[PDB]
Amino acid sequence: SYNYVVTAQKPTAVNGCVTGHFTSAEDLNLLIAKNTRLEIYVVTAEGLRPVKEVGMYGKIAVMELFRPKGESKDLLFILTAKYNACILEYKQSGESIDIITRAHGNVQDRIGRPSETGIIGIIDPECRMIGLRLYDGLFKVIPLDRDNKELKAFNIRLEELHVIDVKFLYGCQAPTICFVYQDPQGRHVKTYEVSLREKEFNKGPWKQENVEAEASMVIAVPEPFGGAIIIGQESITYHNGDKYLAIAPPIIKQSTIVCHNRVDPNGSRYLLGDMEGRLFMLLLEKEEQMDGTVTLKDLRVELLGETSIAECLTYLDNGVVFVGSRLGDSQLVKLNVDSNEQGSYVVAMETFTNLGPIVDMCVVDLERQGQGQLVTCSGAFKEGSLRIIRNLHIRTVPLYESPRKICYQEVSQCFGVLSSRIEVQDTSGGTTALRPSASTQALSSSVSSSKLFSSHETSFGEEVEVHNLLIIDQHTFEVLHAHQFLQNEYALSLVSCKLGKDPNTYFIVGTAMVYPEEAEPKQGRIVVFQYSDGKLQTVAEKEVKGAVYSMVEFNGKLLASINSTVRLYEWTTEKELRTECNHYNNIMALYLKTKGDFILVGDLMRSVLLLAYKPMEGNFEEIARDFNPNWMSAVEILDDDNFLGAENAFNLFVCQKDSAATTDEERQHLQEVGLFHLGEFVNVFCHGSLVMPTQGSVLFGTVNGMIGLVTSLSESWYNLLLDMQNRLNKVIKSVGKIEHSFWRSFHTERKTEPATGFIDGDLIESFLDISRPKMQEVVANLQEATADDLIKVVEELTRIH
Amino acid sequence: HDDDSCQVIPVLPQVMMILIPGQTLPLQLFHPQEVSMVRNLIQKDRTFAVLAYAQFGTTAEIYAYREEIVKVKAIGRQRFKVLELRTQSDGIQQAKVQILPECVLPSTMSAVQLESLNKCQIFPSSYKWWQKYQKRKFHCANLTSWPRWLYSLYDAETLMDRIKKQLREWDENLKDDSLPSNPIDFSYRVAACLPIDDVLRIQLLKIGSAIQRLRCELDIMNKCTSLCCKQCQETEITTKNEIFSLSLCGPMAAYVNPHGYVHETLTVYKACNLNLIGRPSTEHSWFPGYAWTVAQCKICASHIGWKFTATKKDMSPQKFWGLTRSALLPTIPVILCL
Amino acid sequence: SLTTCEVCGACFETRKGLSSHARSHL
Ligand SMILES: CCN1CCC2(CC2)[C@@H](Oc2ccc3c(c2)CN([C@H]2CCC(=O)NC2=O)C3=O)C1
Ligand SMILES: [Zn+2]
Ligand SMILES: [Zn+2]
Repeated sequence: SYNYVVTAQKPTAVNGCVTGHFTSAEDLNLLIAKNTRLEIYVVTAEGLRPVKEVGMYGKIAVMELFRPKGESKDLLFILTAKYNACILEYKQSGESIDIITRAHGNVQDRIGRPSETGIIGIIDPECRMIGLRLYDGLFKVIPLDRDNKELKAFNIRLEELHVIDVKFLYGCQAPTICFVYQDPQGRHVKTYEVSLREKEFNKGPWKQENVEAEASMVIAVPEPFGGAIIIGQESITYHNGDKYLAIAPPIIKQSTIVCHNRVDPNGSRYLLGDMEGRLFMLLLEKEEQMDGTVTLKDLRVELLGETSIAECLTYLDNGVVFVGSRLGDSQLVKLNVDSNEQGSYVVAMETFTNLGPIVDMCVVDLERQGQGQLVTCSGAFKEGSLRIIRNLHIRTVPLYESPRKICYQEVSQCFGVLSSRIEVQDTSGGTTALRPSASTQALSSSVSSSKLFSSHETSFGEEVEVHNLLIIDQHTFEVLHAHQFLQNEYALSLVSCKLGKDPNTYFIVGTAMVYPEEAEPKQGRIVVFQYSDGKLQTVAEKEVKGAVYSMVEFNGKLLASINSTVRLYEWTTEKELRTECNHYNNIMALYLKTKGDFILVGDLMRSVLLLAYKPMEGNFEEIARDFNPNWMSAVEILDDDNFLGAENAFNLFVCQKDSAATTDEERQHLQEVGLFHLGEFVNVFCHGSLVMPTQGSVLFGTVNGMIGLVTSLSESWYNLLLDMQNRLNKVIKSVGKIEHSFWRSFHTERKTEPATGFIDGDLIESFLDISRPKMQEVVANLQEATADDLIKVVEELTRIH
Repeated sequence: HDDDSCQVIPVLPQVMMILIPGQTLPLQLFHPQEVSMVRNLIQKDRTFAVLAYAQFGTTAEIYAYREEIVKVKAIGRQRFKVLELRTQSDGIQQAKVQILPECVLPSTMSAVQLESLNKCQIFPSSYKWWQKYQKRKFHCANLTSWPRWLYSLYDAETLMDRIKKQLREWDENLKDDSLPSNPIDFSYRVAACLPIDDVLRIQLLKIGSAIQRLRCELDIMNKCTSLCCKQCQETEITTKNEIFSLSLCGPMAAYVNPHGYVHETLTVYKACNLNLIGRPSTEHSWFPGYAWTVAQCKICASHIGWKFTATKKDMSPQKFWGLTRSALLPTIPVILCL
Repeated sequence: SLTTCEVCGACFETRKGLSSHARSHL
């Protein structure tokens, strides 16, 4: 077929945040990065003033401000995942605000292994060069000494082929990089000087040939001290020529440090963040010697408080810290002079909604209005939540544990959620929870009592997951019941359906027994619950010999996948599950969809297998299959012939049954009829619409909290839009001067093919926001048709979301 | 070549075989038509086509060429699907070939990697170690709709250790270069060294990804735990547990008889339902110290291998059996999965 | 000599015994 994609919710997760002077030399700006979108604020003494929020045809991977010789205000270097590199400047004609691309180019190298620690992009303190570490063994060098409008670069060879982290050093004569690398004999810190004259490296000021085994962060101390702070799992070490000051703060050995921001321009206070929301301050204790020089007396570490799990940190001013988060909400926090009752200098002074990651969702008409709200399993760990999204307004239900699957049971006016809680083995000989939370604090609770299975030298500190079924009220969003599953039992599927001639509507939960020793899951359980007098009771459990990866109601029966078997189940008069038929495949049935009597099966590797339940026979019959190996994360039935899916990397794709029933080999194979680079990582596909020329409505959530709609198009429509897209691409200006077609082109790790059978509604809809002079230019000469009739057509499309 | 090219390649005529990439086939070319081709080949691409018999096969590249008749030695490189077949007058056969696909994939967590976490992915160079390995390489599984242990079942490096550990119950021996480090290479070694029949082999060769192929080989090693007479199919010879390695060599090395016949010979502790033919001998006993007695199926008298019996009384084991891959059929005492 | 199998090395009393063995290889 032909399909149309449109953004219903921009990405909300923050992936990077820099503080500089982009709008004018006298303004403190905060630039924030959310995958495709750039956001530019001004830091007032009252808070954050919005200024401009732009869209890039790329995924922002390097975002850094810098001020080269002969520049009034800072400039912005962005580097995208598809290796697009630009330098941007701000420009406001009194009222008109544009982000002009001063330089651009694709820095990709025809050959080269992508480095494991990923794209690193640094800028020399004297803005002499931009450093790029894209591929193991090489180092690209964009000279800034002159107008490198085209970002002409050169690739210095580098013998250390596993560099962890690398930064330019301060206070040194010739440009110097400082890097942590690993080889057979360990992890080591080395420097080199960058000779542009000679276009290769020369010896460096200093080296240390055995540093902390898991050293990961290199922080370049600024000019006053000079040097670098190496951060690792247990030690925070400082290196400069002959100075070597190393500490092991007990406080930091609870979680791993992943963030740092420099607070004072002289660099004697650094903020540090771990993966559990602890916020640390590292203070460089300085020694003011009489000779005029200064030495580093001591390194101290202080625990300030707890915030959203931080992806990036920047201090702003007046004690306000921005926290960029991807697992939870981003926030402004005020750091006070004294501590609090517990001891947190921190106090949350704002928050910003983040629906990412969207692990599961469902569409539901709570007000019986014919509209439809969307309820999401959002975030992870302490940031976990339900988000309720209506036409958009958002209500967040904090859960303080990870929601994994959600379903609506309309009969009882409640939601079923499968949730996990981390607990940690306790010195009393059990496990302790890390904090109160949904399962912990639910009005009523229950604990499974199965005895279907039988299974002390663990580790005090080892963490354990406790899986629960939550029953949340659809009006108060309160946790009514919390059922705790079996120990060592990992819940996977959730379903709310009435089955057989039974009138009760039930909660069906598919699980799997996991043990650290056994790789493949050899045993599981379909349980049947029913919620009634405020309590969840267990109706029947069918102990299976595998992992129930998916359950779907299948026209009154229950279609379950057990490992590589698609099993069909019926509800008996005696309230138990009987096995109608089995279907044994050569893949694992991770994904299961049904339209009518069709069955869609897929695994993690874009293996697709179309079954069908022959009703008179009461067995399944293979209709078609395709193997185009690649990682697949999600998959959905568009119509009885077309199928939609998300695969690596951040691509969508559609294949259809050979409608051309020609020969056996042909009819039993699915052709690839659509390829599109989305930019998000789809986690769940949900048939539905949030409203009420296009046919269909499939909504999707992603890891970055972006919500999407897909709708199927008409051969005529698709062609017409196709032209629009290109027509527009001439007038709509790219931010890195990036070609819409490059950006949308399907992109694997080792392949890149041009998109097909998809219309970028995001661009299409931009037609209504352009100038009526320009509008006419994009409509020039086609039936030519005026603007005013095309302004109508787009309006219809805006209505789908 | 190119992963999905349509190339033309000459076919060694009488040669007939399943050639696993990275296997070497020794060839002696005497018919004049044949030696001609070898000549051209060796001057050109040095690659001919080994067919499966059947529309599949493998390319074989020559790395040794001695004219005495022409004597050659080729390595298998790429698998293909036959498109056409020119049986030219000469007697040689040209072939339109479609190179089957070796899909190489990134890490499962490559796309879902949290930037902040990217500087911990390098790990510093035992049950506990692999527990931590999974807890750290798949930490970002919480951002998806699947759990960590699922991703381990598709993680090449885990799959490979899983395979090594089993293969070690068959040969307390090496663990280094003993096996390759590239999933693709390792996948192909396992296939040529498992006690499987040619059909199982052909399946692995038709699998498109090294990851899918490791999962398969694991499934073979976990489900086809019984080895039967390929010929009558109604005779279990030996069971997985009884596999061992007599010397460093391995558990099913290739041995040569005085007549150039080669024998992939799986050594096992005990075999059953076999009748012994003749009196033991020692001539060319591949395992010096034991004597050999020919062994065959008690039902169809098809050749299964030999029974080795110790000459001395020192030696352990006193008896063992050698079974030749071509006689055996793996069986499940249920399909194989990708 | 005439009664040993080239392939497995078996030895029969008779050169017919050897042919009925040669089947079991093909
Ligand atoms: C040199 C002695 N003889 C003399 C008679 C003969 C016709 C010329 C050959 O008779 C054999 C043929 C074929 C074979 C053998 C012996 C011995 N043999 C296996 C047995 C298992 C083992 O351990 N090693 C082997 O080489 C054969 O496959 C050679
Ligand atoms: Zn037999
Ligand atoms: Zn024989």
